[PDB]
Formats: sequence, structure tokens, C-alpha cells
Amino acid sequence: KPHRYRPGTVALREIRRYQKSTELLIRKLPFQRLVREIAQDFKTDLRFQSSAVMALQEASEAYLVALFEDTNLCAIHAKRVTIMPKDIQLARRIRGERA
Amino acid sequence: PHRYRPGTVALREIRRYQKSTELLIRKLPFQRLVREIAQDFKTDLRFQSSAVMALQEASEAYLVALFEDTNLCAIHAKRVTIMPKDIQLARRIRGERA
Amino acid sequence: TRKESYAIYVYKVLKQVHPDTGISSKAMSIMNSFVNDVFERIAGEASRLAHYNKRSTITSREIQTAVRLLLPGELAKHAVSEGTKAVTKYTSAK
Amino acid sequence: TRKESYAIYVYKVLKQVHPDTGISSKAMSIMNSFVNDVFERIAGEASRLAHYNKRSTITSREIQTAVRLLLPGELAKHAVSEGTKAVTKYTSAK
Amino acid sequence: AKTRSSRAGLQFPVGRVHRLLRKGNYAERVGAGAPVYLAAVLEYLTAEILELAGNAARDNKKTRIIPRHLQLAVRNDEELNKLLGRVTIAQGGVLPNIQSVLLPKKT
Amino acid sequence: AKTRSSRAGLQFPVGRVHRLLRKGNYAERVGAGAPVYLAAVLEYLTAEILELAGNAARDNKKTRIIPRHLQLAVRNDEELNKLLGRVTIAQGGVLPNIQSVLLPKK
Amino acid sequence: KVLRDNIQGITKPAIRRLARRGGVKRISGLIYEETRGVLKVFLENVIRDAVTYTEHAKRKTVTAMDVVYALKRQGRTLYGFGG
Amino acid sequence: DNIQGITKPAIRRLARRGGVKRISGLIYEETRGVLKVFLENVIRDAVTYTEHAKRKTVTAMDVVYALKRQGRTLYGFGG
DNA sequence: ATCAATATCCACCTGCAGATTCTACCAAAAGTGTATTTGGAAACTGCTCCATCAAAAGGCATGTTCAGCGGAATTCCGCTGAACATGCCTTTTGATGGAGCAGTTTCCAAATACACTTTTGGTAGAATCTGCAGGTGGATATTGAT
DNA sequence: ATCAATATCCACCTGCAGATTCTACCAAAAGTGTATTTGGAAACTGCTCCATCAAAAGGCATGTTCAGCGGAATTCCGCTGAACATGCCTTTTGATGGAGCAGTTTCCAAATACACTTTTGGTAGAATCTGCAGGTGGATATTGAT
Ligand SMILES: [Mn+2]
Ligand SMILES: [Mn+2]
Ligand SMILES: [Mn+2]
Ligand SMILES: [Mn+2]
Ligand SMILES: [Mn+2]
Ligand SMILES: [Mn+2]
Ligand SMILES: [Mn+2]
Ligand SMILES: [Mn+2]
Ligand SMILES: [Mn+2]
Ligand SMILES: [Mn+2]
Ligand SMILES: [Mn+2]
Repeated sequence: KPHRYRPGTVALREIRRYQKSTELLIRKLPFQRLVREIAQDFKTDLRFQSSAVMALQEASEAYLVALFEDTNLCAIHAKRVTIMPKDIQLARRIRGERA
Repeated sequence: PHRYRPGTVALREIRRYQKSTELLIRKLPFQRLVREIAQDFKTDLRFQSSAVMALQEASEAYLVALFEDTNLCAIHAKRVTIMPKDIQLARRIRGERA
Repeated sequence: TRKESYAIYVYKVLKQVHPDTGISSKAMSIMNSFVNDVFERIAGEASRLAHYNKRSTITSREIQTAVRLLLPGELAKHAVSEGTKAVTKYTSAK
Repeated sequence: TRKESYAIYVYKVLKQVHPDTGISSKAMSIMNSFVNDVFERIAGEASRLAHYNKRSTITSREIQTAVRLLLPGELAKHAVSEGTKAVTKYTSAK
Repeated sequence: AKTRSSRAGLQFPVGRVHRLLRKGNYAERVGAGAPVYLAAVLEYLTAEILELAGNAARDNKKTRIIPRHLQLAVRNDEELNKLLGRVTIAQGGVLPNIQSVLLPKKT
Repeated sequence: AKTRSSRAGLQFPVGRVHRLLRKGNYAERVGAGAPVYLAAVLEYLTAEILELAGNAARDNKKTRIIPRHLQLAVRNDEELNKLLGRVTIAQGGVLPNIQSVLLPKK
Repeated sequence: KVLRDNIQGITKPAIRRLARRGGVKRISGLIYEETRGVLKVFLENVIRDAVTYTEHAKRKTVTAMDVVYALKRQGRTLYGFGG
Repeated sequence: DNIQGITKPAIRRLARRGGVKRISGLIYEETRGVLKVFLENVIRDAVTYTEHAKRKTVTAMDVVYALKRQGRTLYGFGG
């Protein structure tokens, strides 16, 4: 009776759901502190327009999503279905982010 | 007689070509390729000699960097032999192949 | 205060292709970004092209070559027609 | 006729740095491409900064920020150091 | 006194574009044909994106085009995708695409 | 009448740089110091490369700098390599580099 | 107050979601720290340029336009926030 | 054909300078397609600059401007 | 294939956050007028670009042989997905204080443009000058068989 | 471990393709004093919006157990690519003219630009109007055990 989906089934269901929507996936306040912390380490006493924080969040989430697509292609190239740090690294080396 | 093992001469060639700078594609053949392709855009064109050289230097530097990325993709798959799929993966990721 | 935008023009064009379709403000913001972006890219190419040819004037001819270098095949061909058309029509008038 | 280039100046600097070293024509040509390339990038950025801030003048201040934006860390420090040094030396010379 | 836009048969503002070309430091002079041609290309490009986006809106039973529709229109069109290949549309999400080997079963 | 470069202590032509800034349509006006700063910056970068290329020349027992030496100086220097990250130096070749896994099992 | 360790606000679940939108089905346990480091670098580079635009304009407030210009310099153009 | 003038041995040499030790047989035709796509893209833009200048001669500078636009800046041939 | 635990698609329904019209000012276009001038159009010169010819030699092509790489198959340890229980912290909603940005006014250090004078930078001839690419000799290292 | 076939190195030598130097020559520039005009900093200030804090509540993060199945090590072998010798085709190198067509110079008519000066097509804030977000319920599609 304790119903159970096999591993991978819920993951596939998750890909379809997130590929269908457009909302930001990282919690807002936590992302804002991160931005504030990194900025503060460059220059103290900075204020931020709220649309500035959001622009950084849309830019960041698009960048990570596309990095994951490339990472995924690198895992599959290796005959795997699991992404690993080495896949992320190969992708960034080829994209020139650290060639 | 004498025989070097598979790979030994390959290594030797990498060391030799990574040490020099001359172009590796014969010139006349390259020049025909350039003119042929240009003709499809505008007929009866002439080329400054330096124009063809610029194109050859650009093309070889491009192909050589692509091969290094291709090599990285083959090694990622646990191989030491580059294949069509390696060049494709490298181009897709570079953004040249979508 | 005051700040310009292509919003009314984008809107006029929206009504022409889809009479019954509206547009959210965020999407209009994106359409505005798009227009400014392509404006800069084309003007930028026109600028270089002129300098390369030691020309001090950017004419419809520079905008045209700029469009051919900037847009992919088919969008180029159509943009050119629309551009040539508007210039010719503009010239026949007055 | 008449092709202007940075060659004689590049050669002058080559002498302060390595008095007994020479440079091939091809190598000189590459250095000239370098100076023109860096000139265009820096000037291009300063241009944008002035426009962003509704200014009509490109002053050493724009050239400085442009340098900080374009050069990797250390290179920027010394470049900004050399620029500040050259303007001071120049601002006090009757 | 007719507008330069109506003289050109355009919806986009010719004069505004003219002025924008002057104030942008692109060259010392701006021919009169330049803004006309540029305003037309811009209007053509926006007409092209809006046709496809309005369509994506219709396919999702919507009457209002939102960023998700602009993204679907651009990413699904070979040419627009390439023209905007280094651009990110805020709130556009991505195209539904799952790699084959990831799918279950066999056959 | 002395040269603006000597006033700045530069080898690079402050005057030409000044004129190049005006003819480039970068802005309506150019401050007096803009060309000085820029010229100094261009000379510094020029010296930074000549220095490393010169060394590359010497390590190879040659006294004349050739493109190969400019390629070695730029690619072997982390910062210069990034600045010229999307630049191709004609006749420069590449850096000797063989992925370890390709070396023969000793 | 003092801001420290905020990179951890980028949770394992949030990183899963992003990977899902990216089409990823299975994720090794080391992916999360790797992703955090990549995101920190991404933001340091963008924030660094946005802040440089801010200081140049002589202001204390990072505007949406500072970020948009920073993003553009880095060939990461963004539509929807003024540019 | 001319594209075939770009020989297997020459493609090997390129690969070698790229650090490649072993090559698959399909690589040569794949490499040719890539080079043709590369040359078409660059030559198309250069000729576009040639025509704009109203010339019949593709200049080194035309090639240099074309490469710069494609984000493949080349030093050594002017500009 | 049969049957149960679940996720998923889908159309009707409805208050509300956000979009589509109505007003009135004000930057900001647009007919004319001169005055100025880009740069197209033509006659003209000569720098290189193309076609032709011709041997030497250096690659390229082909075929043979086999070392060793790639991938198929089998196996198992253990990582990572799925599900659950607990409650923390992000989200949603506002109210307050003011830091700082953006509009307006005032005014001088600084910039554009001649107009005029001087020389520095480009070029090239023809001459002057020389670093280094090849090519040789002999010594030692690398590789691979047995 | 012992030869043996080759590849790799170093010191030395020197003709010349390419670099440095004298040299002169001329126009293209660049620098200074002088008159006119203005871009933008300090000084004041109206008023948007940014930082903070309090308060409630449930959407989600965290941490744990459990076991499916993915990743990766190990073994086996078919056959694709590397190495190499043989034959020889084509690229390369260099003298030659013939000419196409960039680069220069002169002429001049079509076409910009800044100041004027009149006029309306946009923009911001207030007024007016509706698509669809979000909640509910039920028919259909999907999974996974047996
Ligand atoms: Mn329609
Ligand atoms: Mn193996
Ligand atoms: Mn908890
Ligand atoms: Mn030698
Ligand atoms: Mn010998
Ligand atoms: Mn003023
Ligand atoms: Mn498996
Ligand atoms: Mn004829
Ligand atoms: Mn009106
Ligand atoms: Mn709904
Ligand atoms: Mn329900």
C-alpha cells in the first residue's frame, strides 16, 4: 500500500514542471543578502534599487540554467545520466570561462 | 626491420608541430577554396595576397583551438581518439551549433 | 521626470498584426529593450563602416550594409525591402 | 600613399626595455594591431560611460574607469598608476 | 504638414530616430535617408516578433502577450534565436526539451 | 615649443592620440588630460609585452623578437592572456601542452 | 548587522530546481558546492562592474541600469529592466 | 573538388598542433564541413565590406574587419 | 493484462492587480533660409593581382600488417531519489524616517576653431648592415626487439 | 639486461632575405596665442524610494531512513586506425608581361547643419475598464505492484 515512484520518475515530472514555468527558483531574500554581502566586500555603504537585485537574479538564474543544460550534455557524452563537477568544468573550459 | 609502436610517432608529431608556427594546409589548395567560396557571394573578385593569408592564419588558429576542445571532449568520455561526436559537443557548447 | 520609449509604436504595430491581442507592461519593457538594442547594433555597425571608408556621413547606404552584416539571411532580405521601400516612398513625396 | 602607424613609438619603448633586442616587421605589425585594438576598446568604453551619464566630454576620468573595466586586476592597477603619473607630470610643467 | 513617418509609410517615429542617430556620436553627419531606413527595419523586426508572440499567446489560450510568449517566439524561430543568441528575456523561462536517453522504458 | 609627450614623460604621441579621439566620434569634446592618460596607458601595456617577449627571445637565444615570442609572452601570462582572450596572433603557434593521459605508460 | 556565509542561502533544493529547468535528471552530491562557487564568481564579476558604474556616476545606489550595463559589457545582455 | 584539397594529412597536422594523439576516420570529412562553414561566414562578411567600398578586390582589411565582427580578432594584417 | 494509489489535464467562475483609455502641458520635431561642403563622377597613373610556363622535390595516396583502443557484457557496492515528519524562515502587508537622487539656477575653468609657423613622421632609394636558418659532424639519448 | 635502428642535440659556419641607417624631402600635422561659447561642478531643495522593523502564517528547507539502479572496475576480443614502404602527382618557386583597378587630383551639384520659430505628437498622472490568477471539482492519463 505505501505507494512509491521509482527513482527518476519524480525527477522527470520535475523537469516538465519547471521547463513549463518562468518564476525564479532561488528564494528572494536569501539571494538579496548574497548580493549585498558580495557588493559590500567591494564597497561599503551601498544601497540597491530593488529592480537592480531582481535584474541580478534573472541574469543569474538564466546563466545557471543554461550552464546546467551544457553540463547535462557533458554527462550524457560520457555515457552517464548524472551530472558531476567534472561535467560543469568541461563545459566552462569549452565556453571559455576558464579555458 | 624496425617499427615504432602505435602512438609513438603521434607523440613525436605533437611535439614538433606545437613547437613551430608555419601553416599546415598547403597554400595553393587553400587559395582555391577561398576563391571558390567567395565566388558564390560576388563573381569576378580579386584578392590581395595578404587577404588570403589572413584567412589562412585565422582558419588554422580556429581549427587548432577546436581540436584542443575536441580532445578534451574525447578524454572526458575516457577515450584518446577524437570522433565526430567530440567536435559536435565542443561546437554546441561554444554556441556555434546552437 | 520625462522618459521616452517606443511603447506607442510597438503598440500600433501590435494592433496591426493581432487586432485583439494586448501586451503586459513587462513584455512591453522587453520590446523596448529589443528596439534600443537593435538600434545600437545597427547604428554601431553603420558607424564603423563609415569610418573604415573615411566617410563623415552615415546614409541609408550604411544602415543597409549594417543590416546585411547584422541580421541572419531571411530577416536581412526582408528588412532590406522594407528599408528600401520606405526610403523610395519617402523620396517620391514632397 | 601615407600610412600612419605606432611603429616608431613601439620601437622607442622597445629600447628602454631591451636596448639590445630588435623586432621583426611581422612582430611590429602585431604590436601595432595591439595598440589600435586596445585604443578602440578603451575609447569605446569611455564613450559609453559619458553617454550613460549624459556627459559630452571624455576626460581622463572616463579613460580611468574604462581602464578598470577592461583590464584584469594588476594590469589595471599599473595602467591607472601610469595614467595618473603622466597627467600629473603634465599638469605641472610651465 | 505631414509627419516624416506618414511620408515614409511607417508607424515608427522617423524624427525621433533621426535625433537619436545625431545625439549618439555615430558620425559627424546623418543623411536624411538613414533614419527612414532604420525606422523601417526596426518596425519590421518588431512586427516579426509580435506576430509570433501573439501566436504563442493564442496557443496558450491567452489574449495578453507576456514575456513567456516573447521567449517562445524567439527561441522557436531559427533566425530570431540567432539574432538574440546572447540575450536573455527576463521571465521567459526555457523551451520544453528533455534529452532522449533520460526517458524511461525501452522501444 | 615642446612636445606634449615630453611634458607627460611619454614616448607615445600624445598629440596623435588626441586627434584620434576627436575623429573617432567618441563624444562631442575631449578633455585635455584624456589623451595623456590614454597614451600613458598604451605605452605601459606596450612595454609590458615587449618586456616578456624580449625575455622569450633571450630564453631561445635570439635577439630579434618575432611573433612566436609575442605569443609565448601573452599566453604564459595569466593577465595578458585574458586581455587578449579572443585575439589571434598571426604566426604565433601554440604553447607545448600534451594532456597527461596521452603520455606513454612509462 | 553583519552579513556572512550567505552563499548557503543558495540551497540544495533551489539548485535542484535550477538543474530541472535545465533538463537534468540525476545529480551527484558534490554538485551543490560546485554550483555555489560558480555562482559566487558569476556575481562577483557582475557586481564588480555594476559597482564601478555606480562610483563613476558618483552615487551610492546601485541602479538597475548599472547592472544592465555591467551585464552587457560581459556579453550577457538582459531585456526587461531598462535596457 | 577544392574542399577535398584540404587533405587528410594536413588535417592531421592541425590536430597534432592541437595536441591530438589518435584520430577517427570520420574526422576528416567532419573537419572539412566545419572549415567550410567557417570560411563561408568570414568570407561572406568580408565581401560585404568589399562591395560596400565599391571594390572588386577583397582586401586584408576587409578580412580583418570581418574577423573582428565574428569575435575572432586577428593581429598582423593591419588595423 | 487487472486493479489501485496518484498526478494531470481542463473548463466554468470571479475579485482584483494590472492594462487600456481620457485629459492638458512641454519638450521636441519640422517647413525656410542661407552658407558650407561632402563625396559622386570622370580622366589618369602605376602598384599588385592574374594567367602562363617550367622543372625539381616534397609531399600526398595507396596498400599491408598488426598493436592496442573502443565498446559490449557482467557484476556489485553504495550513492542518490523518493517519501515523511518537524518547524524554521521567507513571504506578504504596511507604517516611519531620511538618505540621496534628480530637477533648477548660477557662473568659471576649460574646450572648439581658426589662423599662423614649424617640424616630425612617412617613404624610399640606394646603400648600409647583420641575425639566424639551414646544412654538416659527431656525440648521446630514446625506443623497442629479444 | 644486451645490440641496434633512429631520433635528438650541440657547436660551428655563413649566404642573404629581411632589418637598421644615412638621407633627403614635403606635406601632413601638431603646438601656441586669441576670441567665443558652454559643459558641468557647488549650492539649495523638492520629493521618490530605499532600509528597517514588527507580526502573522504556511510554503518549504532540513534531516533521516530505505533501497533501486547507476556508475565504474574488470575481462574479453573484433577491427579500426598507426606506422611504414612504394610510386608519383601536384604544390612550389621564380621570371614574365598584360591589364584590371585601387589611389590621386580636380570639378561642382545635390544635400547637410545650426539658428529661427511655429505647432503638435508624446508623456505623466488621473480616470476608466477586464484578462486571468487562483481555488474547486471532476473526467482522463500515468505509474507501478502482482
Ligand atoms: Mn494578423
Ligand atoms: Mn580499453
Ligand atoms: Mn527544521
Ligand atoms: Mn638551426
Ligand atoms: Mn650526423
Ligand atoms: Mn549651459
Ligand atoms: Mn550501469
Ligand atoms: Mn575589358
Ligand atoms: Mn494632438
Ligand atoms: Mn489557472
Ligand atoms: Mn482538487
